[PDB]
Amino acid sequence: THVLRFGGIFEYVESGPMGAEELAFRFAVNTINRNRTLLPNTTLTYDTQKINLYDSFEASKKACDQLSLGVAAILGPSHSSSANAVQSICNALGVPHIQTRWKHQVSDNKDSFYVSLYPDFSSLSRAILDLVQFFKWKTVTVVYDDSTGLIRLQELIKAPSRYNLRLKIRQLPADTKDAKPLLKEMKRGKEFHVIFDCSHEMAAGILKQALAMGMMTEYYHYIFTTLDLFALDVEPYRYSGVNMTGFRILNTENTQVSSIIEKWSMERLQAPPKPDSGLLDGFMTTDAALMYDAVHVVSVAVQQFPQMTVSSLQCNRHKPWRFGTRFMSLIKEAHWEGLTGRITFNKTNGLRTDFDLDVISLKEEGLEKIGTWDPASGLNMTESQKGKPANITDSLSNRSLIVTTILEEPYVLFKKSDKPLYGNDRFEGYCIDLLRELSTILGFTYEIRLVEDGKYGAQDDVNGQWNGMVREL
Amino acid sequence: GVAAILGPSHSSSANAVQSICNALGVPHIQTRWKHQVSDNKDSFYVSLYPDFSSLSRAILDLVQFFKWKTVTVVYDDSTGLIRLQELIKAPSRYNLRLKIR
Amino acid sequence: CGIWVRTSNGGHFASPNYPDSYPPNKECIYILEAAPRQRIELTFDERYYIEPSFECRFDHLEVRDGSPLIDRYCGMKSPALIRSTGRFMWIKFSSDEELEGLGFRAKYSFI
Ligand SMILES: *[C@H]1O[C@H](CO)[C@@H](O[C@@H]2O[C@H](CO)[C@@H](O[C@@H]3O[C@H](CO)[C@@H](O)[C@H](O)[C@@H]3O)[C@H](O)[C@H]2NC(C)=O)[C@H](O)[C@H]1NC(C)=O
Ligand SMILES: *[C@@H]1O[C@H](CO)[C@@H](O)[C@H](O)[C@H]1NC(C)=O
Repeated sequence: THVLRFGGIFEYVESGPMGAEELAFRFAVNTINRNRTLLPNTTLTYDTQKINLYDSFEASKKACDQLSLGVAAILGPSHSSSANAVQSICNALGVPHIQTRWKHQVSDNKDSFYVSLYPDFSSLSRAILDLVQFFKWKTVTVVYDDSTGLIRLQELIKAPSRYNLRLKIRQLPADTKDAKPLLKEMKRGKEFHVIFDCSHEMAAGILKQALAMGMMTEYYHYIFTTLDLFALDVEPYRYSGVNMTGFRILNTENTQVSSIIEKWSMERLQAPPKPDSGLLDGFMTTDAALMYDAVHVVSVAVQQFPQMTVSSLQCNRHKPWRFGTRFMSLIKEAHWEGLTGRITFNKTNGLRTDFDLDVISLKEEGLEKIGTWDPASGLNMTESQKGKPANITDSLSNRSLIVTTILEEPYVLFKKSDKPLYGNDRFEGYCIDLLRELSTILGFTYEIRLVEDGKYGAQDDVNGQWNGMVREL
Repeated sequence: GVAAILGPSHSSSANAVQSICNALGVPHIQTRWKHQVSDNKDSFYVSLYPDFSSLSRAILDLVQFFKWKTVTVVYDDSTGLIRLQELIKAPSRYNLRLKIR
Repeated sequence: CGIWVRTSNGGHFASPNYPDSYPPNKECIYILEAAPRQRIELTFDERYYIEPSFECRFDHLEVRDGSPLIDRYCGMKSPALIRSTGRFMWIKFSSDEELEGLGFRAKYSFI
């Protein structure tokens, strides 16, 4: 039972409600505690310090603090601003740093004691491109909220010079409600393939808008790059007949995955949710899953480094930790099944570029899988049409024929009757005689529908688009 | 102690000094442009260096005055995006097609 | 829908269902018509004090003197007061299909 501590940093409510990351981390340490298969001879305690958001100096002092008591490594705060402080601290004093939230990769930061289980933006964006290429859209549109979304999609942004496309870029304004006029111009814009890089909370705050302005019809298709696509308040909108599409490294196929999910769901609404916000209560989020996995990879390494020691170091004793060399390398080299699937580190950019992705889409019922993605081959997304269901080879008139028709004086008329009759019996005329005769000759089954616009049809120059009979044909 | 400080050139490193001076009330001045995060409440920092926001407006004006109907933007690293976002939002308003490498 | 206010030194002018939200798909034209040497005072009390919300080209409010169109406002601002010398103020309010909001109020008077 080798005692060990893990530094905990949480930008949080600074109040009574306790955050999800602290929750999953403690859930994680408990998971270690119960199953000794990992660490039969070892159990790790932890110190969990709590700070303010976007507030460096306070984080840095807390960083020195969790140095004072000594750990193996810190868990990064989930926001880049003080995250840089954390990182320039870690590699400065040699203790390996593990990050979960994506930060702005600084091009020349020569730090070396950091990895990030987060799906690196580049791979994600490449999959985005492959996806949209498959769907053969052209006038796509991005909408972000703050700056860094553009970066997340830079690989998207650079696409047009190689791929024949267009895309304007539109911005959700400062506050959430402000997006209604944006939807106004987009309605004016008539942009029928709009990808979104946005926090799922804002996704909710804008779906009410989109249904409210009735934009959600079957033509429109949105794809949401975020990874908590699971907990959307999906149920009412799936009957608007829209397509969504998105990703989920969050595996659910393992039954162990499930079981842990319900254990969480017991401890989760334990925390007071916000059902008024329109989020499905009772589902653990992607970030918390990541930071669950991270302790586990730390463990799956450390069990092979019993030479682990905890130097009670100070920020001013600038000599780094004694054993940061091989241990960090181990994490780089380790592999594991977390709660997202295969876990590995690139060991080149000192981050992660490898994982497994299931693309998921809004079916008639909700979120249902529509394929798999991995770095090597890329997209293996498949299609729910397979096995030739209810299909007969060389079948004759297997499906009936939908015959359109016009109403004209001697050509097609109503069989003059008093009682209400319907179907293909209201219509009677010379063209009907011809249709019946040729259908008997060719042996088919037909249903009859009038053209709604009710004219022969001609090319409207202003749109170059057919009308009436020709268009419906 | 100082009456005040002049900022270092980078963005990332500058963040820390900015915060520190805010932690003690020192006025901090800077020299290069960085990306401000819209969620920092700090006050004691100013930038001499002209913001790239207004620059983008001027560039857009210049583009339209020349009446260009195609253009390419090129940057060094992705930070140039933030640096140009305003122009990058050209197409919504006027007839401009721009591409990036 | 038109609210004619002829030959009144004072009266009131506001959007349809004014305390409520304006009905959609309106297109209503309004007049302030004054005698020669009779000057008109046009006044906007804001029901909603903010810099204008939806600044665009649908749901605009035109203002007409005599017709050189003085301006079109939208979103949620008040135009400041405009002093009438053409004495025939023509006010057009338009409404879209799908943007429905707080509406507006006005005060006209003869000076
Ligand atoms: C560590 O290795 C990973 C994986 O090789 C690097 O990520 C980048 O991965 C892509 C493959 O997904 C590599 O090829 C690229 O493919 C895209 C396909 O759309 C293509 O457009 C690019 O031009 C390129 O061919 C890419 O080379 C690779 N990047 C590098 C620099 O290797 C990750 O960046 C690596 N880290 C380092 C610092 O090497
Ligand atoms: C696609 O999936 C099938 C089923 O898992 C598998 O047999 C095949 O090897 C996969 N192909 C690629 C491109 O990975």
